[PDB]
Amino acid sequence: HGEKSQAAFMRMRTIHWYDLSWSKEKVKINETVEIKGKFHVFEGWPETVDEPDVAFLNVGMPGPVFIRKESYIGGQL
Amino acid sequence: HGEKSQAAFMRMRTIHWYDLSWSKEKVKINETVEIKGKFHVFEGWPETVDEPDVAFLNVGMPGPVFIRKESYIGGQLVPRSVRLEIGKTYDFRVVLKARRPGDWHVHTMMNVQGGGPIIGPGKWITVEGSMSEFRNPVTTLTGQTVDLENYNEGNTYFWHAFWFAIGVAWIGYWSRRPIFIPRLLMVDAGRADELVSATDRKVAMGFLAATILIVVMAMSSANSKYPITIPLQAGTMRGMKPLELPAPTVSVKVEDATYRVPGRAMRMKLTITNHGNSPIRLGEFYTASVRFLDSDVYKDTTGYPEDLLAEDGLSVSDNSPLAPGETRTVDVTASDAAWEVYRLSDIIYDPDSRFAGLLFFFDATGNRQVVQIDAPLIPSFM
Amino acid sequence: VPRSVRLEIGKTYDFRVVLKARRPGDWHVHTMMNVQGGGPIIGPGKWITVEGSMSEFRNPVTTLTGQTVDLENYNEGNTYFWHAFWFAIGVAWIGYWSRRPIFIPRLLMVDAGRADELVSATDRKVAMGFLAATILIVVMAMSSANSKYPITI
Amino acid sequence: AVRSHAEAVQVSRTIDWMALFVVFFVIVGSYHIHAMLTMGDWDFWSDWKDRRLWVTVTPIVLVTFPAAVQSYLWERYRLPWGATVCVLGLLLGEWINRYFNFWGWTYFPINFVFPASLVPGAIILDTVLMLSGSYLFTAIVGAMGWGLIFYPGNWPIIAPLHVPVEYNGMLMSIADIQGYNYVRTGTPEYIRMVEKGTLRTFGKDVAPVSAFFSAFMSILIYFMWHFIGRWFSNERFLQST
Amino acid sequence: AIILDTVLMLSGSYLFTAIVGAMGWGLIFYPGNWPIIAPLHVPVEYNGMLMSIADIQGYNYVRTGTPEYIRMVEKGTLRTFGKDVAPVSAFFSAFMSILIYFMWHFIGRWFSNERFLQST
Amino acid sequence: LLDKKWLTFALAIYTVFYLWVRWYEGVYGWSAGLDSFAPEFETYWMNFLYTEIVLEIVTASILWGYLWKTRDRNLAALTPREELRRNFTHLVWLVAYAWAIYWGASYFTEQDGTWHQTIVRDTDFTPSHIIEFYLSYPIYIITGFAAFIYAKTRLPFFAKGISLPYLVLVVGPFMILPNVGLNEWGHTFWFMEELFVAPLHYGFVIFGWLALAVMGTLTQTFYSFAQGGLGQSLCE
Ligand SMILES: CCCCCCCCCCCC(=O)OC[C@H](COP(=O)(O)OCC[N+](C)(C)C)OC(=O)CCCCCCCCCCC
Ligand SMILES: CCCCCCCCCCCC(=O)OC[C@H](COP(=O)(O)OCC[N+](C)(C)C)OC(=O)CCCCCCCCCCC
Ligand SMILES: CCCCCCCCCCCC(=O)OC[C@H](COP(=O)(O)OCC[N+](C)(C)C)OC(=O)CCCCCCCCCCC
Ligand SMILES: CCCCCCCCCCCC(=O)OC[C@H](COP(=O)(O)OCC[N+](C)(C)C)OC(=O)CCCCCCCCCCC
Ligand SMILES: CCCCCCCCCCCC(=O)OC[C@H](COP(=O)(O)OCC[N+](C)(C)C)OC(=O)CCCCCCCCCCC
Ligand SMILES: CCCCCCCCCCCC(=O)OC[C@H](COP(=O)(O)OCC[N+](C)(C)C)OC(=O)CCCCCCCCCCC
Ligand SMILES: CCCCCCCCCCCC(=O)OC[C@H](COP(=O)(O)OCC[N+](C)(C)C)OC(=O)CCCCCCCCCCC
Ligand SMILES: CCCCCCCCCCCC(=O)OC[C@H](COP(=O)(O)OCC[N+](C)(C)C)OC(=O)CCCCCCCCCCC
Ligand SMILES: CCCCCCCCCC(=O)OC[C@H](COP(=O)(O)OCC[N+](C)(C)C)OC(=O)CCCCCCCCC
Ligand SMILES: CCCCCCCCCC(=O)OC[C@H](COP(=O)(O)OCC[N+](C)(C)C)OC(=O)CCCCCCCCC
Ligand SMILES: CCCCCCCCCC(=O)OC[C@H](COP(=O)(O)OCC[N+](C)(C)C)OC(=O)CCCCCCCCC
Ligand SMILES: CCCCCCCCCC(=O)OC[C@H](COP(=O)(O)OCC[N+](C)(C)C)OC(=O)CCCCCCCCC
Ligand SMILES: CCCCCCCCCC(=O)OC[C@H](COP(=O)(O)OCC[N+](C)(C)C)OC(=O)CCCCCCCCC
Ligand SMILES: CCCCCCCCCC(=O)OC[C@H](COP(=O)(O)OCC[N+](C)(C)C)OC(=O)CCCCCCCCC
Ligand SMILES: CCCCCC(=O)OC[C@H](COP(=O)(O)OCC[N+](C)(C)C)OC(=O)CCCCC
Ligand SMILES: CCCCCC(=O)OC[C@H](COP(=O)(O)OCC[N+](C)(C)C)OC(=O)CCCCC
Ligand SMILES: CCCCCCCCCC
Ligand SMILES: [Cu+2]
Ligand SMILES: [Cu+2]
Ligand SMILES: [Cu+2]
Ligand SMILES: [Cu+2]
Repeated sequence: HGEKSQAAFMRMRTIHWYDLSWSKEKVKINETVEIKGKFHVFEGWPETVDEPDVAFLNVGMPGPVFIRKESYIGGQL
Repeated sequence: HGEKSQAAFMRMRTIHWYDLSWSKEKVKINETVEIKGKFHVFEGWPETVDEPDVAFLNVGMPGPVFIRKESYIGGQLVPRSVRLEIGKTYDFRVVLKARRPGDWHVHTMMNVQGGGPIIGPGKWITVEGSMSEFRNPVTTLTGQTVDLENYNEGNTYFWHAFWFAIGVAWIGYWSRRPIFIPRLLMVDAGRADELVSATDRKVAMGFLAATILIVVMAMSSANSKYPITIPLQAGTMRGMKPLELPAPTVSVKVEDATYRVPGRAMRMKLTITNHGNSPIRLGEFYTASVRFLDSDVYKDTTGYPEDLLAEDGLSVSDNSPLAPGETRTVDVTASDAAWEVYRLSDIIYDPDSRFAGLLFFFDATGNRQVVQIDAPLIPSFM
Repeated sequence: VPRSVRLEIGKTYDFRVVLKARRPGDWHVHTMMNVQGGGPIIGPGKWITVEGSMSEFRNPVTTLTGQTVDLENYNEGNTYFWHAFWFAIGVAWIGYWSRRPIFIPRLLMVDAGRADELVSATDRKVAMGFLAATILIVVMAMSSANSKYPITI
Repeated sequence: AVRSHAEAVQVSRTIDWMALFVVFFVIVGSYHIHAMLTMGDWDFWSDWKDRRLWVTVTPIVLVTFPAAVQSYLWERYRLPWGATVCVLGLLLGEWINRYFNFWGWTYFPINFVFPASLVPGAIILDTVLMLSGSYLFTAIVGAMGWGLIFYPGNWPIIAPLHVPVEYNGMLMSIADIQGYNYVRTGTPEYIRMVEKGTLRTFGKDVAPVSAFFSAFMSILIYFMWHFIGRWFSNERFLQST
Repeated sequence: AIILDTVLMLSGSYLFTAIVGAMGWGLIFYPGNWPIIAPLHVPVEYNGMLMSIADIQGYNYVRTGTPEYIRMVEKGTLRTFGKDVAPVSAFFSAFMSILIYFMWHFIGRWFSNERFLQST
Repeated sequence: LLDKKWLTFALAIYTVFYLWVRWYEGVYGWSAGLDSFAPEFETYWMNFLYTEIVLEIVTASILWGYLWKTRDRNLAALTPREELRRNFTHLVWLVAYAWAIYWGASYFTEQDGTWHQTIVRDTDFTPSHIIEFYLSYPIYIITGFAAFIYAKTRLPFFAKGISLPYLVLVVGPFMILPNVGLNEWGHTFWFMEELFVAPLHYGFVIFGWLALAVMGTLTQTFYSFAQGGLGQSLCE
């Protein structure tokens, strides 16, 4: 909900998300929903963005409407 | 013209320019001259120079005696800063259009964000004609062709003169009356409240309102005209394509390197091992824009600058053909007046007495091999 | 590697350090790697016994000017001489001004009326001599240290 | 002394012209040094005249001398043109150097090396001071206007240089092509401190945000330099150095 | 120190001292120490690398807490023109010495205060 | 008589000399002046530096010594008309100082925003530096010191004490000349970028600010003008 305001070229050349999947579209309280996919770090990383030497896998959401039980990059938490 | 003053070791170990070529040596006004070549980023990049993460392909010249029409690293245009990788070799091409008559020393240079200018070899290029004949046309995406020499000059002059006139009018309006000493005396001796009275306040209100209104109207008019504008295009460009050079079949180990103080010669002992399947011979030693050639092995035909070219400045103790698989150790002496003219002898003043360079090995058929050497450079006094 | 070096993460390097014994005793010798922005990385330490006398230690070195010096005491006499000379010059200046009464009478003279009496010729002449001699001695010493040791890096 | 009332008036007029010369050219020298060493690089190049750094920095560092000269001239003579005289002197020095050195000595085109316009901001600062003589009101409102009107004041000049051009496969503005073509050996492209985009640049806000930041910092710098000029006006006689 | 003191006593102006004497104080530092350190700058061919005698001293006499990279010394730049490193540093030090002397004259003026702060 | 034609000479000498200097640097900027190790650079710019430094030292010594030696001992017995004439002469000195300050701190300073921004430096003695710091700065320093000395030695208002604003106006712009050390140190070492707004320039700026003391100096000269011959007319 925070995109559509960032620069178009910066959204185009930072990180490409594909093979995205969602385990469920509608859930109950205490029920788990899993989001999977791949992201590719673009070679032409803009100089105005620091290199992703320190990066955090986050979730874009309006406050803790979900709690992040687990998050993995590769296969490790 | 800005080298010969930089540190000798820093000129030796930053960037090695080779295969340099110039399309023309003498040009007319509006004529194009193209500079091509390769540069290799040295692996032993000095720690005092920031890594070439942000680098710009520039031209060393005394002001816009040429205009840079195009510049390429790899095969793609590079109007912005670029990222270079240490140890990689890139090919470059700069297209220049003659603008000012005269004899100009044109250098190809690489500016590094945190290290300053790295000046390559410079070549004298003669320009003939008149500056008044120079044109720099360009066609915009709005479908109009303008000459960059004088485009917007009238508008700039007009607006600057208009605002200067407004300010001068304000100052003169207040300067018609006596200025300094009577006003100072009036302010000091009692309350002043007499030197600023209507219609002075009305004139100031008119000036303020007119200034704001004129700024708004001028901005609106400059938006109706030129309705299509873009911001300045900037940003370092990544993904420069380096040359995919074949692995050299020659390995060279430097066993000590010395230069006489004072002197115009550099001496080094190399252990050369010939792999592959052809007899090789040492033909060139390039250290910092200076090419020491063994004339019996190789001759320069690309019109390299004479003051940077040592036709027989490279003497090898045993430069007989090196059979494949054979390893021999020879004494190599690079001697030329350039070693002192370009102050490569002043490495004795440097806080890091290490040299780097390129050795060019040629076989009978003529195909060449480039190997890089770097070692401490030990002065000798007695 | 007498200077700092660049290491690559994930790479394995082999190292070799040659040490010459200088001081008798039992010493715990560690091989360590100092990183510019992380501090000391100390490797395993081994007890190494040194026997003898420190007075027997020599650290000879041969320069490119063709002279062999012992790094234990080379230039020590020259350093001591120059430091003592300049310290003596400063002490002479201070003592010259300290022969007369120093603090309370001078303070009273400065406070009560204009002083203009505690600094009079030939005090100004002595100060001019001190300044000129200091500059001249510095210049002459630099020139002499340039004639000797004409080759420096 | 003076012979009569008329001769006193003539002497005062001559003093007025001579002291105006002294004020104007000492201000030219000092203000030009300060400006060219605090905003000169942006002021030198049309391809440096961007929407973020140029708009931000220039009013902030250029409000310095107008504040001090105002705090002196208005307070001591009720002359409301300190800001205007500072800006006019800076523009005169800058234009003289651009024409005789940038274009005269070197041969950079004037449409490439033109300076920025500052008279609208100076006029706002001077009129807002004369009306409502409050220096605090000036520092708050007039400095706000000085910061805010900078970019709109210069837009008629630089707008034609922002026409997009398809240049050898890459999109470039006319100012970009000027900077590319007219080689500055000592000034590589990366030195250019211009807007380059960020992931936190929301919508079309680069110019207004920079203008408002410059206006606020201009308020602060004007407040500081009013008192700096108050000190510089001191008529004290330091008995001994 | 002698330059600073004599330039103050002669021409008692503190401003003149801060300008001229501090200039001399900054400028004479390196020439004053050159007779001491010059013998330590004799070049030596040390195990294939060029090193000064001071460099060999720092290499040999191990400072466990002081690695070589901590050394803030001249390392060369691409904008180091000719043989100017020492004079340029000396003149910069002299100018900054003028500034610091000017500041610390008034700092010492304050530190001399004979006031009686009635309560702490 | 009062204000005489010394003002015309004060303007004209600086104008003509600096126009000739500009012509000289236009002729020898390129072509003996680009390469700092060429022999022609020594004959056209190093010789210029040496000659200008020697001439500046000699001129400063002679001018300041003459102004101090011809100082008015009996300032008390100075008529108001003579005081007015001396005030006008001091104003001419201030005009010369303002003109020299302009030429030094605006023209030849920004003339560098034109020399380096275009060429790759080769030394601490760029022909332009041989013009700005070793001429556009010593000349205005000499003029400012001469004006200050003239005020102190001929004007009773500026006598009996050192005026703080005049001292600042005279010495601060002088401090720009020793600040060249910071310029050099922070060009070769700190900052290889030709950034004109680099912190290695807050040295001419800080001391360029001290020229704002001309405001206090000029109100002091106004009071000195309005001592005995203040009028009447003014405030009457
Ligand atoms: C006379 C009183 C009534 C007028 C009141 C005006 C309210 C604001 C108008 C916004 C215009 C617009 O359009 O939004 C803002 C426009 C860009 O617009 P966009 O590209 O559409 O932005 C997309 C996002 N949106 C759709 C939500 C707008 O620029 C700006 O980012 C300006 C940012 C300024 C920040 C600093 C302000 C400091 C104020 C200090 C006060 C003392
Ligand atoms: C005392 C207050 C005086 C204010 C005077 C304002 C005159 C009109 C300006 C129109 C600007 C415009 O047209 O929009 C904003 C544009 C930038 O637009 P951009 O998106 O970067 O694109 C650039 C390309 N253009 C021009 C083709 C779109 O200009 C500016 O940067 C001005 C920013 C400051 C605005 C100040 C007004 C808001 C209220 C101030 C009081 C709190
Ligand atoms: C106490 C202070 C009160 C000030 C009230 C505001 C007066 C605005 C006058 C009109 C300006 C205009 O219309 O132009 C401003 C332009 C809009 O730019 P744009 O929307 O991007 O595009 C151009 C769109 N046009 C062509 C339709 C204009 O620049 C800006 O982005 C600045 C907008 C931010 C204004 C912040 C004001 C905050 C006030 C807070 C009070 C509590
Ligand atoms: C009594 C009056 C007459 C004497 C006037 C002296 C003029 C300068 C002499 C230069 C000596 C020389 O040789 O040049 C300079 C020598 C190095 O020389 P290089 O290695 O050959 O440089 C190669 C390039 N060249 C051939 C063009 C010289 O060091 C320096 O870089 C010194 C730099 C100092 C910078 C800061 C100075 C601040 C001054 C402040 C004043 C208040
Ligand atoms: C009131 C002013 C008093 C000045 C006293 C000067 C005494 C003589 C110094 C000779 C220096 C030398 O020999 O040349 C310069 C050398 C550095 O040389 P280097 O290239 O780094 O090599 C080093 C190895 N050497 C020595 C074998 C070559 O020393 C310096 O760093 C001193 C720099 C400051 C010089 C100050 C004089 C210039 C005018 C000052 C007034 C504006
Ligand atoms: C208002 C201030 C006036 C001062 C005038 C200058 C007096 C110089 C005395 C002799 C010094 C000398 O000869 O030695 C200085 C040495 C030269 O070093 P070198 O050339 O590298 O090598 C050694 C070569 N020798 C052995 C032949 C000397 O150090 C320097 O590099 C400093 C040189 C920069 C001087 C800058 C002065 C700028 C003055 C500007 C006036 C408007
Ligand atoms: C505050 C006190 C300031 C003191 C410093 C003054 C510096 C003066 C210039 C230094 C020259 C130098 O050093 O160079 C010496 C130059 C080198 O040129 P050349 O190769 O002989 O060619 C032939 C000469 N042309 C190229 C000039 C034609 O020749 C000269 O003899 C001529 C110097 C003339 C200077 C006097 C005229 C100034 C303009 C008229 C209004 C005053
Ligand atoms: C009593 C208070 C006085 C203190 C002032 C003393 C001078 C400080 C000397 C710094 C040496 C140091 O500390 O380190 C030196 C560091 C080491 O960096 P590097 O790894 O070589 O970076 C390599 C980058 N090059 C290649 C460009 C160097 O270079 C610096 O970053 C210099 C920082 C500038 C500090 C000087 C600012 C002077 C302020 C002038 C404003 C009027
Ligand atoms: C509480 C803060 C709200 C804003 C008010 C801040 C202004 C305060 C300035 C001040 O201290 O007073 C100075 C003058 C005094 O002049 P007066 O003789 O009071 O004139 C009154 C008639 N007048 C309305 C036309 C001005 O009066 C003025 O400064 C001008 C008053 C008119 C307001 C508009 C002037 C500013 C124009 C941009
Ligand atoms: C870059 C910072 C801007 C510089 C502004 C700082 C000015 C500081 C004020 C000052 O200089 O005080 C002078 C006193 C000496 O006092 P006296 O000479 O006794 O004068 C009597 C009257 N007085 C005490 C009020 C001065 O203190 C002294 O010891 C004399 C030193 C005077 C030096 C001031 C000259 C500044 C030129 C840069
Ligand atoms: C315009 C700036 C040019 C430089 C002048 C700055 C000096 C000003 C210092 C000052 O305010 O005056 C203090 C003393 C007063 O002593 P006097 O009683 O005037 O002595 C005059 C005889 N004398 C020439 C031997 C000095 O006089 C002196 O300070 C000494 C005057 C002699 C100059 C050389 C002294 C400095 C040696 C390095
Ligand atoms: C690191 C910075 C250097 C420290 C220098 C700062 C000194 C500030 C001056 C100061 O302390 O003022 C004392 C006043 C209390 O005044 P009183 O005790 O009423 O004394 C009457 C006379 N007097 C007002 C002039 C002091 O204010 C008070 O409330 C008493 C506080 C006194 C603390 C000073 C001791 C500083 C030791 C570090
Ligand atoms: C090539 C160098 C030539 C410099 C010539 C200096 C002239 C001598 C300075 C001088 O004392 O006064 C010259 C004029 C007229 O003032 P005078 O009345 O002659 O000065 C003494 C006042 N007194 C007669 C009542 C005792 O006062 C002026 O306004 C002359 C201004 C000259 C401009 C400054 C040139 C400095 C260039 C470095
Ligand atoms: C270089 C940086 C300057 C540092 C600033 C310190 C000077 C600021 C205060 C000042 O100018 O006063 C010195 C005198 C003014 O008269 P006083 O300071 O009252 O003392 C007069 C006696 N004295 C000439 C020995 C000083 O003014 C003069 O007498 C100067 C003319 C005499 C000097 C002529 C010889 C210099 C040749 C190079
Ligand atoms: C208020 C500062 C005036 C600066 C004018 C200037 O730098 O003039 C040099 C420039 C040089 O260009 P140009 O006139 O074509 O003559 C070229 C001669 N050189 C190359 C030696 C400068 O133009 C002039 O000489 C015009 C005369 C103006 C008199 C106030
Ligand atoms: C009043 C504002 C001063 C801000 C100082 C500044 O902008 O410094 C930038 C610089 C950052 O260096 P950078 O801009 O990356 O320089 C790039 C070019 N090199 C690496 C050759 C210096 O930081 C420093 O080195 C410390 C400055 C101390 C100021 C008292
Ligand atoms: C940072 C601004 C400080 C200005 C100093 C003014 C002091 C005035 C004392 C009379
Ligand atoms: Cu969303
Ligand atoms: Cu991708
Ligand atoms: Cu060249
Ligand atoms: Cu290489």
